Amino acid sequence: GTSGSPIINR
Amino acid sequence: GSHSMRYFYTSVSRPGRGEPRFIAVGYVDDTQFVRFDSDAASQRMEPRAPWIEQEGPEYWDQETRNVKAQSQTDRVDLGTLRGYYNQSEDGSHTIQIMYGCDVGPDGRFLRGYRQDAYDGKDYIALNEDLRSWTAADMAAQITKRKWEAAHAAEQQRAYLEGRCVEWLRRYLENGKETLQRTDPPKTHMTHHPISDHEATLRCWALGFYPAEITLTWQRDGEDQTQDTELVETRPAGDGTFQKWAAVVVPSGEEQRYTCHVQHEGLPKPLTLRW
Amino acid sequence: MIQRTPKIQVYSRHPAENGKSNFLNCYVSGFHPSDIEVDLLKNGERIEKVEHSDLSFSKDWSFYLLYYTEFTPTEKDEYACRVNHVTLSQPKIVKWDRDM
Ligand SMILES: [K+]
Repeated sequence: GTSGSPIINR
Repeated sequence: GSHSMRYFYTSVSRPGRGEPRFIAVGYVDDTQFVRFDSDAASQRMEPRAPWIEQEGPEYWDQETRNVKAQSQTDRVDLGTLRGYYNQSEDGSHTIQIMYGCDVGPDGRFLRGYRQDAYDGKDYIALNEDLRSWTAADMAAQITKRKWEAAHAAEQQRAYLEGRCVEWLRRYLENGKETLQRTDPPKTHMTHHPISDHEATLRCWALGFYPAEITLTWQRDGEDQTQDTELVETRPAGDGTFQKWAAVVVPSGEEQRYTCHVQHEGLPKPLTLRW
Repeated sequence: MIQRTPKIQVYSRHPAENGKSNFLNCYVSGFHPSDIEVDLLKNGERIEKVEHSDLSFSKDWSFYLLYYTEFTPTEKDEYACRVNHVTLSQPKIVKWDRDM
């Protein structure tokens, strides 16, 4: 299964 | 033995040709199990291995959500990154993400990964400790400071040490017959004379799993690396791999040379002779 | 910017035996960017209905793909593969040899 959070902008 | 789960994301900006193309692929060792393509009709994470097909819609719903959330973040980041390197709207650019975890034979965490790349070159990477970041350039340093303030490393470590290894456990159990298999290579040898005094001796290894193999040439027992040609371990297309090793030998001396095949699926290494 | 030439490999799924059903494979790797044109050829003509693997990459960010089609080899028919990328000035054609 994939990573949900973080997902923060560069 | 030791296993790994890995995810590979690719975001490619297409100026004028609409919105960026996002492709996500998931692997358990050398087996691709999931896919996502922003160009496909489904607009869902799709199964690519039989053992993942047993997952219910709540799995596919969550995986689709995660992957679309990253595709959207990449869409904005593509813009941010071209402002960083001061690039025009005109050009096409690439963002690549690699992440995953390795487990021991006990099924416990060994090491985690997360690394990003902009236009093929290393951008930002999570360090072995999963607590600090490594910025490859001046632009990446801005991302590093942003990610430090947002405590991105804690959230990444929480996944890599936690959820990542837990999914791998679930996958290894549900796909034991496939993932824990050791397919041995189907070995054969070919001889092709190049000159009246020279000949090519090629050794084959077909239909093996995992991809890890060692092909070596030997002359009367002594190791041979001089005049040896090797091909990159290639996929067969059925979930197995192929590889060949060739050597240029003097005509009539073909019986002196032996090929040694080393694979996990072999009880003892094979010795092939013409 | 990173520009890497694709490495081409044309081969079959199983060892080539005339009249028997097989798969013609084309493995493009080590390339950057992802934008690539890969076609499978039967006597210089483009084979229709050629499927491919999902875009993936190496530890050094170099992409790789497997293009494949179900085929039945014959002594008469010549199979090859046409590949084009930004690093290539013109489409590169790699002929299929039964022992490579
Ligand atoms: K070109």
